[PDB]
Amino acid sequence: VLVQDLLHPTAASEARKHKLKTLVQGPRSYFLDVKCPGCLNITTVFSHAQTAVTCESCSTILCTPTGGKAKLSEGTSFRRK
Amino acid sequence: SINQKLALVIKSGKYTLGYKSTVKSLRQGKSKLIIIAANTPVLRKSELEYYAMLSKTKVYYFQGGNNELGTAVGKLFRVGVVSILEAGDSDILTTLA
Amino acid sequence: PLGSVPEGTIVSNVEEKPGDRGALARASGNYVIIIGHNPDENKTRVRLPSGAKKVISSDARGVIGVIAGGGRVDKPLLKAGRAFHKYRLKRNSWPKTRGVA
Amino acid sequence: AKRTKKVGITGKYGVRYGSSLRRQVKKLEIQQHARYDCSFCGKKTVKRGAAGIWTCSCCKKTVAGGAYTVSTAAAATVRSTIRRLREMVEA
Amino acid sequence: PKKRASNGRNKKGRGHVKPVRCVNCSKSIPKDKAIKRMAIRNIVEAAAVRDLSEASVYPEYALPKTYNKLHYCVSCAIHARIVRVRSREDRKNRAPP
Amino acid sequence: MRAKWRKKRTRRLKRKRRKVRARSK
Amino acid sequence: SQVFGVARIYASFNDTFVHVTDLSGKETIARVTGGMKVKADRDESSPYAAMLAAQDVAAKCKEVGITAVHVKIRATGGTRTKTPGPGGQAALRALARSGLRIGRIEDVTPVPSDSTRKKGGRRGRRL
Amino acid sequence: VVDPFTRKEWFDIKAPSTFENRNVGKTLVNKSTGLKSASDALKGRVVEVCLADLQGSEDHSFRKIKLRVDEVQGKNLLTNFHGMDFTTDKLRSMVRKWQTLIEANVTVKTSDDYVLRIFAIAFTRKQANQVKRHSYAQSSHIRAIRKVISEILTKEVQGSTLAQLTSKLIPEVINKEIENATKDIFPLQNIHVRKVKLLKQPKFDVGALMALHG
RNA sequence: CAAUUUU
RNA sequence: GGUGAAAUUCUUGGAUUUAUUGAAGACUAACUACUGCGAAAGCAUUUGCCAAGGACGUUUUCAUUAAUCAAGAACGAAAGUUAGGGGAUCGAAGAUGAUCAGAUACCGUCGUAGUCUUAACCAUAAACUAUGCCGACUAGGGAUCGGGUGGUGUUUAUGACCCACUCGGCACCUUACGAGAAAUCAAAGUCUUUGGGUUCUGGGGGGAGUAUGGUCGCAAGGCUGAAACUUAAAGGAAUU
Ligand SMILES: [Zn+2]
Ligand SMILES: [Zn+2]
Ligand SMILES: [Zn+2]
Repeated sequence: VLVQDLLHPTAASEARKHKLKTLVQGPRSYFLDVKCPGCLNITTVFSHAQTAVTCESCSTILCTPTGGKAKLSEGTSFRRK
Repeated sequence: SINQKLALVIKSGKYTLGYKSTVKSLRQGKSKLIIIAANTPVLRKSELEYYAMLSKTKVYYFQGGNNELGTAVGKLFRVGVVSILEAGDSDILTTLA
Repeated sequence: PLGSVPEGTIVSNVEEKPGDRGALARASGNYVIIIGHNPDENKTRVRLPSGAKKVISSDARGVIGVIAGGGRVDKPLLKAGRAFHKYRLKRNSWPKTRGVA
Repeated sequence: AKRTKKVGITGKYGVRYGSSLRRQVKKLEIQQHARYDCSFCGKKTVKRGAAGIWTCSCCKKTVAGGAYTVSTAAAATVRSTIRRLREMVEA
Repeated sequence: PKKRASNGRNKKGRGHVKPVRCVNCSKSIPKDKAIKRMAIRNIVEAAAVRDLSEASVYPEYALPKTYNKLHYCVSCAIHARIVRVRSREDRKNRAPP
Repeated sequence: MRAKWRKKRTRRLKRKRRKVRARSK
Repeated sequence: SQVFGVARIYASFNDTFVHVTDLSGKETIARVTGGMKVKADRDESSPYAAMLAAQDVAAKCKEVGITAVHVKIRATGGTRTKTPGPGGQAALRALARSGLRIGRIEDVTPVPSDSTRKKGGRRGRRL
Repeated sequence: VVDPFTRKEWFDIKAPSTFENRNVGKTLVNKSTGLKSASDALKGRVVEVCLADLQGSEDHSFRKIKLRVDEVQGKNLLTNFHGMDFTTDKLRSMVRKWQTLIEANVTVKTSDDYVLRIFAIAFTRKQANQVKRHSYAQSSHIRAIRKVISEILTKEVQGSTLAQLTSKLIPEVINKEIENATKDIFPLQNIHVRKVKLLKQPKFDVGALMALHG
């Protein structure tokens, strides 16, 4: 306060200000490279959820929708996408 | 309930309204789950249930009124009896069984 | 019969004594409660639509439900005409002149 | 147009019988002339013929109901206040 | 002037709450408003409870307790409930003593 | 007095005057 | 190994009212008021008028068989003061001395699920 | 005048048999001479009695009972059960502030031909390590645990004629399983039932009563 | 418990 | 009973109290909070249906569609009106015992209209947070409701709770930074260093929300609304 730097902020301070009240606007979601244990290929899934995603052969579950981010529900895979 | 579930059928699956095109469509067994209103008269309700007893088809006693069922199938209109004769993209077969 | 009905109900067209064939609360839109019931001393206690208490026999029958046609008297007779015509099927009781005349 | 503003059905009496006594008919006179939702055939064709009778036009079943309307305020709380009471002789 | 910060009692962002009834003066007051007083420990007290156990069979081990939850008004709280100090800085305390 | 019981004296003198204006037309 | 009773001690303000009933709850034995004893009309709510009122209820109970009681205090009840008046604590000790036996003091004051407005009005009784 | 406390005479009270000793009360009615022979003409009284004397374990001090006279045999009798209720001080002691009271009102028609209206109470406790003194519910946990506390007392049907209900309400085995059905939300509080009042006495039950004798 | 006036 | 004290008022025909069944209408306890929803009224028994909404999330879409609004409308506690159902409890008028020098008041026992519910009306109140609506800045704190993120957390495999956040909501303390006549205020600040946008209202007190005209109402009345004339004080906030 009374003198600061607004151009080299604390890089660990985006927990401390909102996703939409920071200097350069930036989202916080990402993408989930998930896989079904019954099947062979990879798909990407938004980290938050909406309509429930599918698979090619045993098209049951890769993520579930709720009020926050999704849940994969069988431990498979996430690098980053 | 099932007011949303009829609406899933009428845009997608073949169905016949009324009373005479659900008795003609029942002499081959080609109709499934005749939905019946409540105050439809017991002269015909107790003996199209009797046809359903021989055709081995389900009956749902839709406990809404007579003119209530016309709104449920969307019609600007007063229906009494529907007859879903195919359910090609539906889920009504086992959830009312 | 009143011995066959649970108390607190709304009986109608009750008799006064069994076999008398209709006695009590027959007019347009009136009805009787049964207040209590006495198994010793075979008897029921109704209250008839005057609001007076009454003990009567527990085999006096009665149909259940207010007699249809309730609420005639909201409508004013509104003229001499349809006051003449409600009486001239019943009896000569009209027009009554005042005794001071 | 609106041929009369506030008198409604009871403009056939003209200038007589009063003000607060005609409108005591007017909130009743329309109630006996209307069409009621016939709960048996399923249509709106209930009309009176007398003090109490309410015939239907299709399937012709006469509900012996209220004197001026179909069901009274009394009979509103009568078939309910034995439906309250009919289960007591059962359970 | 305006002598109370919360001018009404505990009625902020709500509007008009409910009435509830007093004890002695028997008048209605808003439920959030006036007075709630409870401080009791045991009520059947030393009028020989020590000589009530030998005035009893099955010496009963509890000597049971009553509970009420009463609401005074304010104009009987001044006549009954001891206040003893209300200056213009001790309108702000929050303690039971 | 209050401001409620001259607000009662005025609206119940007005019933006296709006009928004496209908006696003399 | 002795006979129980039921006391039903009523104690409003402006009167105290002590008796004893049977253990079946129906047969009533010797109702005693405060207003019968004194002739002052204000001592109906006095402790000392309620003191010996348990004695004439005790020797009435001890001469008919009754030895022990299941005593129950009772306030005004309903929508009234709901606390006992003056003569409550003056009376329960007053029969404890008299060769009686006590088990399971209760309280039988019924409070409502709040309803049915009481007296005074809206602005209530004025001092 | 004629002192009517001396032509009555003393009588006994006996209780049913899913209990220990049944020397419960000692009443007195009249002498049953004609002009109102009071032999089978008392017939309608009830007895409000505690559970300390009746089970011996005085730590069931509250949860009172009411017991109802049916018929008489020779200055003795046998009675039948008439609903378990709580007391006007525990349920006034129990409701502390900063918590939430729940309820469950399920009119259960029995296996036999009664109906009885069991109730229930509940509160929520400080799951300690607390810092938050309110300890409320979401008020959709109130709706949630009511959907199972109004169902776990509906396996009363298919069995448990009221003596077996008395063998199920007295040992508090039904207060156990609320903890073992609210592990969804909430392990433990003093989950009681507080009342059961019955409405539909069918008969006299001539041959279903005197088997409860000893 | 009840209390009126002081040009 | 009944109050300070008593008296009207029921009662040995059985009152008061006691237990048992019942009815009927009214209300929703204790839980209940410096807490929730609603546009303001208002809103606390569950259960089921009907539609609707606030917040929080999203790397979904549309591209300025927006703020406040003359005219005109929707909703609008209590009392009141019409016509019915019901009128248990309380209870304007009314009777009637106290009280008084005076009491058709306070105090006391009863009691009508009403309190409730249907179909319409009425459209005002301390409808108060007496301190418009939208937009942005300016000190710190601590606690709570709802939503979301991370903890190598505790407890019983989620759930509940603990810890650090952050969005929105009801508020609360501290200090005067600022402001004001002062009370006090994180808005009543960013104003004589005078301008973000935009509705409504006021000009000394009375006369007076009256008269008159219009207009709505079934009516009580509501909205619009003056003046002749008469006075130097009404008035606010704190000190003795
Ligand atoms: Zn799949
Ligand atoms: Zn018809
Ligand atoms: Zn008050």
